Amino acid sequence: MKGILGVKVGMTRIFRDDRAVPVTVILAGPCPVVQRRTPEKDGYTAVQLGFLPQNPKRVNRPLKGHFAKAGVEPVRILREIRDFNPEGDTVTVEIFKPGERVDVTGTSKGRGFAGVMKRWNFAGGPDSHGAHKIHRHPGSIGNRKTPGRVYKGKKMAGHYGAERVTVMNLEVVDVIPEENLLLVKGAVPGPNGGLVIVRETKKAA
Amino acid sequence: MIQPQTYLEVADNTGARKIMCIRVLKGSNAKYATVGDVIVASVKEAIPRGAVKEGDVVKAVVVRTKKEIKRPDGSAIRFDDNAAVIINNQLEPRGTRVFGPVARELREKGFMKIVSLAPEVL
Amino acid sequence: MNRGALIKLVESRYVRTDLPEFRPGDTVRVSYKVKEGNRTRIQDFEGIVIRIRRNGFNTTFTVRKVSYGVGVERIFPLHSPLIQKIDIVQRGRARRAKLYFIRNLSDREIRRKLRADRKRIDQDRAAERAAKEEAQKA
Amino acid sequence: AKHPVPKKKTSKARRDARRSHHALTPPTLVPCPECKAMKPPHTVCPECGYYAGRKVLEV
Amino acid sequence: RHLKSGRKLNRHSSHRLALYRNQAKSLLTHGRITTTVPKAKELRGFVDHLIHLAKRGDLHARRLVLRDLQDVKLVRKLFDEIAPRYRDRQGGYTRVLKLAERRRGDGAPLALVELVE
RNA sequence: GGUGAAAAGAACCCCGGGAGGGGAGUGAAAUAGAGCCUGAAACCGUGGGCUUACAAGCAGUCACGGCCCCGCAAGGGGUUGU
RNA sequence: CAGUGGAGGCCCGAACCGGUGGGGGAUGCAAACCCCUCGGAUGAGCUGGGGCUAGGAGUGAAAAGCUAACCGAGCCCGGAGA
RNA sequence: GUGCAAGAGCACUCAGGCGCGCGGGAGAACCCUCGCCAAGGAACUCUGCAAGUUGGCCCCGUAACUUCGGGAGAAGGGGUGC
RNA sequence: ACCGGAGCGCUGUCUCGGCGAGGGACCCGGUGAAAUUGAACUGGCCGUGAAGAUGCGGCCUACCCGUGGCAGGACGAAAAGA
RNA sequence: GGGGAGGUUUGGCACCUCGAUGUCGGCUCGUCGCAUCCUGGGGCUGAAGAAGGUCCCAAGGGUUGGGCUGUUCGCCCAUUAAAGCGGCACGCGAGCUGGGUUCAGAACGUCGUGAGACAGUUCGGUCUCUAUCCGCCACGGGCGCAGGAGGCUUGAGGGGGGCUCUUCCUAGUACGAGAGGACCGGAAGGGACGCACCUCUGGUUUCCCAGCUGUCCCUCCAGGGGCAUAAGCUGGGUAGCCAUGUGCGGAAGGGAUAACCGCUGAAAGCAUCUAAGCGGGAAGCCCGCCCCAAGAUGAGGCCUCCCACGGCGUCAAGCCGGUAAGGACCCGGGAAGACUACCCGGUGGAUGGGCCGGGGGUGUAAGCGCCGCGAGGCGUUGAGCCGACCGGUCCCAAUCGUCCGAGGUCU
Repeated sequence: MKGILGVKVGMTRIFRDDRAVPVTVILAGPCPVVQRRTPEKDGYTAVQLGFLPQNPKRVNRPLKGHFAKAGVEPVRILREIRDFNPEGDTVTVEIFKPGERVDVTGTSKGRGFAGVMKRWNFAGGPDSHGAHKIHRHPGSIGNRKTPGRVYKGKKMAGHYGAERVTVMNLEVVDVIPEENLLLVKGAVPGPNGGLVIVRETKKAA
Repeated sequence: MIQPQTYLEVADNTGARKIMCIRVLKGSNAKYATVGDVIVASVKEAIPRGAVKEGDVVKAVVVRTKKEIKRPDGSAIRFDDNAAVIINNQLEPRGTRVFGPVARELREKGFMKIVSLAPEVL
Repeated sequence: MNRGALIKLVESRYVRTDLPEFRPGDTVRVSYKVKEGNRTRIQDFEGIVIRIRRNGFNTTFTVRKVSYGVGVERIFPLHSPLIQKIDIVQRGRARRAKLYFIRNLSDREIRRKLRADRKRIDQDRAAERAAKEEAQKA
Repeated sequence: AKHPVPKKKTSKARRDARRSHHALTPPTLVPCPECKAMKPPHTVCPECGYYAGRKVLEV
Repeated sequence: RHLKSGRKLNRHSSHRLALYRNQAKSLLTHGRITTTVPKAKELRGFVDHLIHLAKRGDLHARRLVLRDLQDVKLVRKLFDEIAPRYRDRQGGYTRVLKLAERRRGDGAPLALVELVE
């Protein structure tokens, strides 16, 4: 169970094999490995991973230029891969060879407060025959007198945007070290050029 | 997108010419069909001296539609209509007189009879 | 790393720079194909085209062609399965690019509305054996 | 005077709670270079001025 | 994800366009002009474009600009006085800056357009 | 309905467009200041003394606790943690 | 038959009447309003002015509708502090 | 005043008059009013309510029936610009 | 323009909804009501009770207050029950 | 012929409610119950196999689309592995529908000498914008966490998700007279559903481009402007938003078990699947997965980073003024957002705008020569313009600068 950090780019459909393949690309790039975490003084087995270098005056103080190996911080700071004990050096991309399937975590873009239809999903209805009053509306909620309450978590209108998701079982068919890219079955959550970690998938182990 | 309440025309000798879409054979919720798809049909328009009569209820398979389908290599294809072909309760093309371009999608499905006489296979 | 465009442009080892130039008017000849339980065919497809959707990487083109039965609209992914595809006589002088009005009335009006620019064929006659003159000059 | 109508009075303290998260809100001023007064930040003053200081034709 | 592109609003599209227009007009006559902050923003963009067109001298532009504007003598001063100076300038020929008080009556962030040369 | 015994019903400066005020000045009294005697309560403020940000309530009652203000003692009031 | 001629509780439809199917409005712009659409549309047509017919009475192409925004008997005042 | 079969219709505009006694930002869910819709075509619904197709003027052409008036703009189609 | 049944064409009624539009909604500034109102310090179950509880027990979830939003309940408001 | 249970039907009672408790069904939203319709499993079989009959356990998820009737009911059509029954005011009108119902009209049949009346029928007929409290779903502000700042975390507890069909191989082998027609494992597609995404597909774009109409006006020509929506009309349409489109999710495995199937074994010399012990065994329980999440008042863990006396508390906790790590104010903003917050950038800077290039959108313009008396046309030409967009550029807006910020409890 390994991993690599990444920023999103590309999406197409490259005519690999002979068939078409939706190609989501990610720049894993030079994503540091700066500090491990052992059982007794932590409680797991994880590592911290940086990203893109631009950091001078706006950062300073502890840096972890301390840590035990400096290297300065990225600008997109660092995250954490559990159950991963690397070899040492800042890990690039080739961690995953083409031909394997993987998991991937990243923030979903923001759609904010939405209408229940475009949220969970309800129905609405009466566009004509009925009334114009309750178009994009939830209609009802709870039962009459008993419970006489509104169910805990009974799906309701509200936020559906600035969240985060992990997708499983995507397939990478390329990886270019020459500029640090990763070419996978297109399903990439989030917008073009943001936060996204890759980790090994799960099937039977 | 093929759904019930849809007028289809036949492209063969049959004994008919225009049929109405009734249900689909797929999973009991698959209210959608397309190329190489199994359809139940209520006949609505036929040619007098024929076999299948005006109002018959038989089965069918789609060859041609107004919503093209994508072939996995990314190259789609559309025949401007809703043409199907009568099949029976035994998975068999009733008539013998195929009309116009069909789809090789059907070929992979198990309608080798079509593709055969079928003039412009695409 | 920034220019994501640049990324997808370095994805350009998948490029067809070996094809006839046409406009959203006519086109015609051949394509590629599959057909059978082992592929092995390149079914020729002509056509009078319709749409040009530009994209850089995969700028695809939808092709109208009426045959045996009736009209048929086959779009092609400008960049691999279509081996050589090569047209016939391009034509044009079209105003739009989208030719939807033909799906409506496809008949003599088609002929009644499309004339090839002769100029195109002039450069055709030129580049014909200006190529053997090119196969002579340096 | 429609469907929703205040079931029982709304208590003094409660009004002071709504108005607790209400309350006023301060402004903020900044020294003016080449001048001797205050201004809102990034702003020109008819007394002071930004660079060059345009207008300042006060009486 | 609404507004996930750009453009400031509040009027009729027509009414808007016409507004931006007049603003460019009254502007181009004078040069140093008070207005509200967002107005000022989309305005300085708009007009800056128009004046970069003015930097040229093609009848094409000239018309197109006055097609957006009105007065002939204004095209004259545009292509005889204004644009000639900002010949060597290649960007935000105008500059708009905020002012104290806030638009009395309802309080609004105010600002002022400039010739900037 | 009701300034005051009486108009003596406020000159002058001061901030302010004014409105309204701050002194002067009026007289027993201006906490009698002009729809002005006497000014209950609800009523909305202001300062200050006790208390409250792990908290289940007809809101108080009894006890015990601390904090503050009185009381010569002993007593007492204000408060609310339990 | 042709031409003439221009009849009509005639036909399509403004101003002018109405108020049908919906949407909105519902402490409204409003104690009936708007927007869409609708039916008459030279006739039993509509319209300004003057004038009269009224409470067990009038007026009624007839619902017990109108008679001063609430009509199975108006409104007011009086027996009546029934 | 200009144009459309014409006209007190309608779109622009003459003259004349006005911008409707709160605005400014944002550019949510929702709601009012309004536009585009793939592919399917009343499957929706109590009901094609609604909304849409149809749209003016010249030409072709019209069933059963009938009280010879109609039913008829029946329906179906063909033009129109310069 | 009256109540059924069918047909064709036609279309967001529908499958099944997806962008868009202005105007409200939402934030700054100016004015600023209403019905209702025993007092509140107003969470959930499981039982009780003049039979349907934050308020009674047993027994529950949780820092103090707020902005936008939905509508089960407060036997919700208007009606001294037609 | 006896005994019980359930509280859905149909009733007997008349206690909350006559200063109000809006009665049918359908739209929307469900949630739970199991005496389970389907999907697992097992026992029995008048069970060869196939498939079925029956009982026992098991709610995880699923329970389709239409015709007719206002009708839930039901009948029918096409199907499905399947088309489950029931509670919750026979769920849900401060959420809709008002079609049904028991207003005044009218009629109909009908009863009545009649006025009107009839679980007899039919036609029309006004659901009242602002949520105060509780609750639910989204978001902040105060305080907190018994030094002060940042950055990376741990998972208490909970939530979500858990489906499922056909096809081929084993083999037409086993069984079986045959017809039929298998377990066991394996392979390939399917549909429904959840998740996220513009790449392909397709709809979108409020002025991105074009063609046009009547017009008024700049300026007679061309040319150009507004009006026709709140784009006048249409042909098209980048991004960004999307579903039909697109890649994925169920899993595989672990642990304990039901019903039930078993092993060594007694009491009770035999027998037993049990009272001691061990094994198998379910879509079900716990996990493994996704997400929240230390207000897990218990406020945890990790990586660092800054630090005393400066004035009243001498000894006891405070208190007060600027500082250290820093934080914030204003700003340029954002695939972030009702506001707030969350993200980033502020001249040492590419944040918005302008600009240049790029893609892309649209489709040979304004004008110039050239033909037809003319509309128009050939060419100059894939031109011109050009909204979001991939970037390059300090040309202009992020000037200057303001204030909060440890003085480090005790045992």
